[PDB]
Amino acid sequence: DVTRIERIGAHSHIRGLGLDDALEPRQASQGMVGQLAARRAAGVVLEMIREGKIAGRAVLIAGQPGTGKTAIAMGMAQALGPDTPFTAIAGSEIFSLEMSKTEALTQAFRRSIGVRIKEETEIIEGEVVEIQIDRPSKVGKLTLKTTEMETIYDLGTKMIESLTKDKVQAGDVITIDKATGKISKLGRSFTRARDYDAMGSQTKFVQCPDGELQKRKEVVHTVSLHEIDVINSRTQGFLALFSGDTGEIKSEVREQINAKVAEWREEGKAEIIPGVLFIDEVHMLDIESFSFLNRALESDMAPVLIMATNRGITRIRGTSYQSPHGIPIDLLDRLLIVSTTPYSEKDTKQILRIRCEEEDVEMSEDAYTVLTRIGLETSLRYAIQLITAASLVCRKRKGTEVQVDDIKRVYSLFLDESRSTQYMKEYQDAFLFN
Amino acid sequence: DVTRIERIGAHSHIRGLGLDDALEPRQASQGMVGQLAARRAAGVVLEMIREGKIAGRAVLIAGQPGTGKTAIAMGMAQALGPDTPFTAIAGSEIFSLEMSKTEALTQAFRRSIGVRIKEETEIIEGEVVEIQIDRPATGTGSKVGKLTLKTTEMETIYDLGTKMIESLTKDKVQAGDVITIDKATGKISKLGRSFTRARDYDAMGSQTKFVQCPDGELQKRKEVVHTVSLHEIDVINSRTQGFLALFSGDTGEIKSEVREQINAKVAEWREEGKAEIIPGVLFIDEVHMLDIESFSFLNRALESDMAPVLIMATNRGITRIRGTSYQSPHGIPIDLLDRLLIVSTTPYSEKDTKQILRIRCEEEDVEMSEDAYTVLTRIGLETSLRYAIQLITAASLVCRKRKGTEVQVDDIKRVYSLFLDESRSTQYMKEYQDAFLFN
Amino acid sequence: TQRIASHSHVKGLGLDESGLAKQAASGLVGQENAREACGVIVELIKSKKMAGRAVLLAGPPGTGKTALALAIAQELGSKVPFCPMVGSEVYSTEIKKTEVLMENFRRAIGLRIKETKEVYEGEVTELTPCETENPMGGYGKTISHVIIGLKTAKGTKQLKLDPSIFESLQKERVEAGDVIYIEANSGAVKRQGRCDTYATEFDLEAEEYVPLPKGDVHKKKEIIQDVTLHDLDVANARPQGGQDILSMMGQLMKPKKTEITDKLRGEINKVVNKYIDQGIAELVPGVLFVDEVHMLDIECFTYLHRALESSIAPIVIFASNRGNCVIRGTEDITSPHGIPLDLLDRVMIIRTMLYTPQEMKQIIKIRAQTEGINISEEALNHLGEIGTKTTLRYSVQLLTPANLLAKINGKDSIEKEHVEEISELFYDAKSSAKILADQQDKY
Amino acid sequence: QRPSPSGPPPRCSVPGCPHPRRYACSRTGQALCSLQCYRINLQMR
Ligand SMILES: Nc1ncnc2c1ncn2[C@@H]1O[C@H](COP(=O)(O)OP(=O)(O)O)[C@@H](O)[C@H]1O
Ligand SMILES: Nc1ncnc2c1ncn2[C@@H]1O[C@H](COP(=O)(O)OP(=O)(O)O)[C@@H](O)[C@H]1O
Ligand SMILES: Nc1ncnc2c1ncn2[C@@H]1O[C@H](COP(=O)(O)OP(=O)(O)O)[C@@H](O)[C@H]1O
Ligand SMILES: [Zn+2]
Repeated sequence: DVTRIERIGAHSHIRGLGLDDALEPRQASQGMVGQLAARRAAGVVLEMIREGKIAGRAVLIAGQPGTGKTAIAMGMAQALGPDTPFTAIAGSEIFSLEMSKTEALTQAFRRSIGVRIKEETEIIEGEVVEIQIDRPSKVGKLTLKTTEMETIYDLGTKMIESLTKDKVQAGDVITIDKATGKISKLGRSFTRARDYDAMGSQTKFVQCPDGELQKRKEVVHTVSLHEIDVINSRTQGFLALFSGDTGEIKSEVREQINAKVAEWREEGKAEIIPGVLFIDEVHMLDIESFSFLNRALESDMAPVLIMATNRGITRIRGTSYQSPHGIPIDLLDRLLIVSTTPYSEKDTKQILRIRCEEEDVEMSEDAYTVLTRIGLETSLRYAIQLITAASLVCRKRKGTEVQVDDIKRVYSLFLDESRSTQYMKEYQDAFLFN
Repeated sequence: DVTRIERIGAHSHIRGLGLDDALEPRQASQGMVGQLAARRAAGVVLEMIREGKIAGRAVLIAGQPGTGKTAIAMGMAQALGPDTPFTAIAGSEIFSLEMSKTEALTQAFRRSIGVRIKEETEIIEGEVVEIQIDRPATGTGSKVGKLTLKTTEMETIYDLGTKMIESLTKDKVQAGDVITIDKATGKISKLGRSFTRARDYDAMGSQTKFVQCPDGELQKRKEVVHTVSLHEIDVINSRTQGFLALFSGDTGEIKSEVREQINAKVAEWREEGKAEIIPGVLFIDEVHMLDIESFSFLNRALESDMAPVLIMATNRGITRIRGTSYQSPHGIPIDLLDRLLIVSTTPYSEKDTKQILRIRCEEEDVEMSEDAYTVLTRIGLETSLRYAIQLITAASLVCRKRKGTEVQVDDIKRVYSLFLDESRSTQYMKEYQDAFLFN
Repeated sequence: TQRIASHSHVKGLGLDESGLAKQAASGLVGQENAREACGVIVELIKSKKMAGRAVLLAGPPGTGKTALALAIAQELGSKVPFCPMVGSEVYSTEIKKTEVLMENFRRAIGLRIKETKEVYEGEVTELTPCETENPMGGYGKTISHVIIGLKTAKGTKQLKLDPSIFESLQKERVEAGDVIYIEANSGAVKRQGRCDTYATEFDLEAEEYVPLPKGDVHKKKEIIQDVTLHDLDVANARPQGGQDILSMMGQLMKPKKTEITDKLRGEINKVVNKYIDQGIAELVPGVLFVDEVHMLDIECFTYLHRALESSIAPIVIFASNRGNCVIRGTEDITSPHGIPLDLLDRVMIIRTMLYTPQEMKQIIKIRAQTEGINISEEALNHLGEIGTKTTLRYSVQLLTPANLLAKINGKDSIEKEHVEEISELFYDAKSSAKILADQQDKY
Repeated sequence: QRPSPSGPPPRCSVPGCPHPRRYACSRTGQALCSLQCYRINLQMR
């Protein structure tokens, strides 16, 4: 019914990276078709990621436009799943106006390593029923409720002070951590939502807690190595986690954190989870930034890098020099290259079928045939874009299944590049600038 | 045995220019050899700097790479002594992110004129015998007290003022401490505990090295000489309590009005006899790094009566002036090159190249045979002087590894085979032409 | 256990006592003249005589210049600072290029300085202000000392203290059953909290309890603390421990690096010399390894001419893989190694060389037995051959993926049929460029 | 001066239960340690 904040897009139907237990790729599964050789390679590097034994590995995905390079990376990210970091950026995002291209890459690396820690807790969480105090040091008692139980505490002096500072009253829902002592309001009980009729600028209604009043347990927290660096940058640095406002972390801090994390894994207090960094459109990193990757991929703790690129032999940014993929040779031999292949008619049918299943559309077999030709005379991505429009024409026509005529109407309204650029030549002197 | 922060470096052997009283250069003295013509000229500009009369004089030192341009600049910087400001900059260092190029040069100028202030104050210096502090039972806070001070010859009692008592109590002075009090400033300072009384003590509040009791008269005068550049006077005056910017370097583009005001006040102090102005030198090495905007500033910046003497060095032929299309001598525009005197330097012979190596082994603590010097001198003409100099430590180390006690010719032939000259390196780079990047 | 990286096997230079190289030792193979050369450089750094002298490791991609630079740090060991950098680090947004270089030159010089710490700590059992038998004339009472009784897991004792302590013991909200400490060099007292013994005396209290101190009431130790000169630069240029508007404002504001003045560097040099003279502190001049030098700008190189000639500077190691490139920050000026000729005159070059087919085989075995992999000889004689047709790095790159494929197919070692399958999955730089050139109308 | 603590820490009121007192019941006034012991106290009183 109600439209959530996430909805149907490009790399949406891929729900993994379709492989048997022997890492043989199936012809069609987990929303992917064809690309068998690259999908085996993707499987092997995925196994390498999951082991996490060896650092600083890198892979490059290469091949012509509309052949599944970002599809394979967006598939692999889901096969890997959450619980393991995976950070994706476009190449063009490192050109910050407040830190160097080195720092933008450094943070993108440190953001793809996770630390896991155990923590031992007890907390109290309930609706407050009555606070009572008397003057003989002060003495008092306080009563807590939860749907399962009602109970009393014989609180000491500093708690009596703290409850007055935080101005608790009956019907407030509160938490305390006993080890630390600090009080924290969560809101007021729905059962009390009427003892006033003009409420303050912010008060918030919550349900009364349930279960045991003083729950005691282990919890496990996973925290990215980057955040440990940021919290140690300045006296209230954590604010910069949200603000983005953090300015070239001093090198001796990152060194100190590495020493401490290494100590905790030897003690067994923590463990390190290696993740991935994906840079799409990597061909527009700059020559200074490439020369930094030459030593980033050599630390005792670095992610695996996956990079994707669409370029032939072409000029490296920041220089005159031609090279393969627009990448320097001193990096291309630290990499390991996976190449896609263009699709057949057979694959082009199957991938259109998966898109109509994802976008919830029915088409005639004739219509799939005609669309397949259009998606082979012109780019795959154009044929994928016709199907939504074909459906919208069909609804206006009061149909239900898309026919050949719905394809031909949309094909008349919306041009591809090749038809467009031809019409631009027939009137060229009316356009601006060449 | 012990290693200090300063060590043996590229120019550590130079200790002056080796001129005689008639300002003629000796063949070898104060660690400089040969180069008679430019050393004479350096003598004359050094004499002009010491006189101090005339502002904005400029000199350019020129010649081939590796012929003692920087060496002569260090030579005069030694001869000129520590008491007179001498500032070094490489031309690259003015391209700041914090301030504009004309600001950076203005700071480098104003950092090279000293204001020298002798200061005397009266101090009391003694061992604390007792302290009394009396505090009101409620009252306004008007604390009062008495303190007694001793020396090996004299002792006396002081009735204490209300502004002063806060200082003693802030710094937590107690009996047995030896202290120095500056009467005019109202500041306390502590030397340490006297040896005697710490035996008669509670559980520890301090644990540090002792010091001896002061002697003779309990009150004495102290004298300090401060040298303060015009630049730090500008910074202090740029804002209230700005002192940290003297270390931090955070003060950007100082207001012109502040400098104008300081230039006036400095002159008043001169006429009053309160301070001495002392012109110094600015040395810009590798000066061909400057943009033409920087050169254009120097044209007219050099014409103020507060300008220091300026020295520049360069190794450049006719080349295009950085940030423009135009070729010119030394890669400096003629506007500026017309405003200065050029001193030029000459390539070395066998006779002086050998003598440079001889004076270098004396500094790095090495012995070699005359045969070894003969071979090394040939290397130092087949290939540059700096390379020959660089073999001397490598030869000493290879000698010491094999338990020798004097460098022999086969040690030098060994090292010469192990570490390349540029010319040989560049030759091997021809036969692997496809294997190196971006040829 | 610790993860594995592209240099994890390099453990030293592997030399005889005579300083000649071994064919294979401490993880390295081959390059003997270059390893012998680095042998000399290690002795130079350990000598502590010299400043500013520098070396350039020059040679094609994947010939061992980074490995050799790392090996020097193993020979020196942990006690002397070795500072790595890449040429691309100089281009900061906070601070000028020449300051980045000057900071790194001051990172590669260390002090080691040693001092006693003494402290008193324990749960406070009593505060007993002690009166004299008679007051001084006209006064009602006089206190000679306070007694404080401290206890720890080892025992209990009374400390006798000056009466002036009592003010501090009510500024801090000290009460009996707290645990406190006193800094024996300063006399100041600080509360830590109520002892853990009392954690049960209410169902809730708003204080974290702290465990009873273990060991004696009075504690002493000597510690050796080690810092770079760059750490003294920064700690003086932006102070800490504020109780003033300047400090606190400066600490709420976003911190940023600043162009530290040559005066502060001067003053720090003056005072550390006083301590070195008094035998309080030991200097350890170290190494700065500027890798990928060919990324520096001509403004940077022209600053290094001054920096390397300073009587203070560390030993600098440079590296490069370029042929006759144009110098960055100029239009047309080609030069060897991508460096200006007048800097290249101030460095001793060490030359590094391509490996032979036998040497690659020997290195690939050293990778496999450190990456934790077993390989059959008929497979290694294939992988060393691939190396000879392609590159060392690519032929080493295939080891882990081959192992994974072997493990999925149920075998404990790499075999021939594994490596010739992985070679079909992953291309190299040479073969990929061929595919591009045959298809250049579609990229 | 330091007055000494009592000997044993307070325990749960439910007779077979070894755990320390966390809180007291709002109705019956017994010392308690968990929801399990609160239900048992409420059923047996
Ligand atoms: N093998 C595939 N299976 C499923 N969808 C694919 C496949 N290859 C490409 N696509 C789809 O085709 C479109 C283009 O693929 P994409 O990977 O983004 O192109 P490129 O390779 O140029 O980066 C996307 O909508 C993508 O989901
Ligand atoms: N005349 C000389 N007397 C003494 N030492 C010299 C002399 N000329 C050059 N040197 C030394 O030779 C080396 C090269 O001189 P340098 O000042 O670096 O040359 P330049 O700045 O002209 O390129 C330095 O070690 C320097 O101390
Ligand atoms: N002499 C050697 N002995 C052992 N391993 C080596 C040797 N030279 C290079 N390697 C290894 O081969 C790879 C390439 O070496 P590297 O130092 O990165 O080369 P370069 O800096 O020349 O590009 C690394 O994995 C390195 O550890
Ligand atoms: Zn119980």
